Amino acid sequence: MAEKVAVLLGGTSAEREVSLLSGQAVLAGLKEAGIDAYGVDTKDFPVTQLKEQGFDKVFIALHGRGGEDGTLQGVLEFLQLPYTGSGVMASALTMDKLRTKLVWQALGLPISPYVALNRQQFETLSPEELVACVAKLGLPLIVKPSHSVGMSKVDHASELQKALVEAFQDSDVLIEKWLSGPEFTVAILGDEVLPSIRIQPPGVFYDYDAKLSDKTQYFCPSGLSDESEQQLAALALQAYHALDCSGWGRVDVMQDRDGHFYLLEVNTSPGMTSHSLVPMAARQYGLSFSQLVARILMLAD
Amino acid sequence: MAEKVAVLLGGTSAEREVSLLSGQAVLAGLKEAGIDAYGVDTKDFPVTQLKEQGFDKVFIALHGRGGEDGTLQGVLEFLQLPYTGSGVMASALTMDKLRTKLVWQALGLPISPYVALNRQQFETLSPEELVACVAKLGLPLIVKPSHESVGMSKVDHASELQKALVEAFQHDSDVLIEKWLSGPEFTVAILGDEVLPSIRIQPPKTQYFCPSGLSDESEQQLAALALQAYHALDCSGWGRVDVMQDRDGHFYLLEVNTSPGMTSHSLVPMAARQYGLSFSQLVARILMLAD
Ligand SMILES: Nc1ncnc2c1ncn2[C@@H]1O[C@H](COP(=O)(O)OP(=O)(O)O)[C@@H](O)[C@H]1O
Ligand code: NA
Ligand code: NA
Ligand code: NA
Repeated sequence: MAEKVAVLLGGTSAEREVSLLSGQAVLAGLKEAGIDAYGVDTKDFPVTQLKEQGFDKVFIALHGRGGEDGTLQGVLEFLQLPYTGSGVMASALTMDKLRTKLVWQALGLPISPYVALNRQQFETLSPEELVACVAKLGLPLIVKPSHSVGMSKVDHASELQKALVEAFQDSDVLIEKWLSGPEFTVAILGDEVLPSIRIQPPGVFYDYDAKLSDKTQYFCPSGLSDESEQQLAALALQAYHALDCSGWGRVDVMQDRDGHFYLLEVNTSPGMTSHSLVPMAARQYGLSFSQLVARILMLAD
Repeated sequence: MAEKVAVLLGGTSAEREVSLLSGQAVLAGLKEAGIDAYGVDTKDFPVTQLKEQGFDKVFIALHGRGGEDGTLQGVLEFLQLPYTGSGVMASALTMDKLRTKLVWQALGLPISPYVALNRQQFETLSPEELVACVAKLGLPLIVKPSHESVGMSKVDHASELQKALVEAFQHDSDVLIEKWLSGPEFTVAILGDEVLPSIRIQPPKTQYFCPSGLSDESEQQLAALALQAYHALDCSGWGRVDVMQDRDGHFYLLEVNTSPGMTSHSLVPMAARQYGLSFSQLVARILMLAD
């Protein structure tokens, strides 16, 4: 009657090497807690066989494509295996920055002003009236695809059309007001919000590249005043529930010059390396790594 | 030589019986179009083995849980088989009536006034204060679980609210209370980028009218609106958008279905037929949109 637990790790995404390390750390925390867990490198073993192999429960320590995007969660729902983190809808929805924003926006949650663009709209429109479309956003701006890659900063209009030809490779592209920073991240564990962490990237984007730079620095405590922390904590929780997330995740948020926070995204299978954000926040919150993973596992049912 | 096509059908959802008819029909339409197609009852055959059995492409003719909700789509994405209809996100999002609405409201698309209630608000709030939360919506009201008849009611008087709320909350932790609309209902089939002719649905024994009776201007408006609604949720391949009118003729989006009925007497076949297509052409077009 004790559960056999698959720790899914590695995979075939560009984040494979981080995921190897996450799943390795998860596996050893689970074993420390006395969980009957086993490493499963999904690159070499088909996720569709987990049930055949005797597993009762899955801890997902994969990242990126096929790990945090709904596809693996559908496999697990098909097999009727319980698993960690968010379900099919939320896992997928969180990869789509346009629909994430629209949900948050319809709930009145704060996001930076923006304009989205289809293809049959990119094509239609004159470069010149593309800048009228965005003028109301002021300057500077960020231009990015809706699903990093093709991401770009813009300082005045002449520069815009270039960034827009990059981007459409991707029927949806986003054009938003540039925010000053700093950037913060808020880990969530079940219903509990963990201490926020301020992120300084080695200069401009905290993109995929700055998640293999040994430069990026995290601060926890973040340095926010007590009141700013409570507002950020309540906001992150709202943003997470807004998208139907469960188990655990990480909400990323950006301050602007006005001092207010703006929601960027929710990550539904965060890094779990000893150097990673959720473990960092969890330690500051008073949990050991091992307790953290035992608790994530308990939040799967 | 030719690609082999699995028509997934039947399954174990409540809709199994309808799906067997959908699939029987899809299979005959695909063979008639020249496609090398095979019926596959997913009750007996695990979808996870479609590739090892030699299938190249999948026509999805399953309905309900496990067919149109993203889980099947996830398996197929993992196997990297091309398949008909919407991807994971869209298939799953369209089962969440709350978030579907939120996405449509943020784009300025028309939906009926409503309020959302979570289980915490319930439990915390008294019957009288619940009545007050929904007073602005008037009467009558439709009460339903946010997730996809099960647990749905019509509330005609404030004193019936609590009970409707009780039932709904036994199916979900998210519940919607919506303003009743006086109708009629329409359904708009989408095929790739083409909007097919709308159908009018007259509740009672239900009557289906195609053409719908709308004027050319109204039909054109509805076609544009349906196509916006469908793109708003990231649908592709094909689908059906359900719309309703108020007494003034304004249109309101209800939902999008990402694996419609394909029986000889289903709505999408009826609209295709009015558009000039045989059922065989319809299904071949749908498959061709899968790559
Ligand atoms: N509107 C914005 N203003 C300023 N910086 C932004 C904005 N949007 C994104 N960024 C920066 O770009 C980074 C990555 O973008 P994000 O939308 O969070 O998704 P992705 O995971 O695709 O990189 C953030 O970590 C942040 O540094
Ligand atoms: Na995700
Ligand atoms: Na669906
Ligand atoms: Na009017």
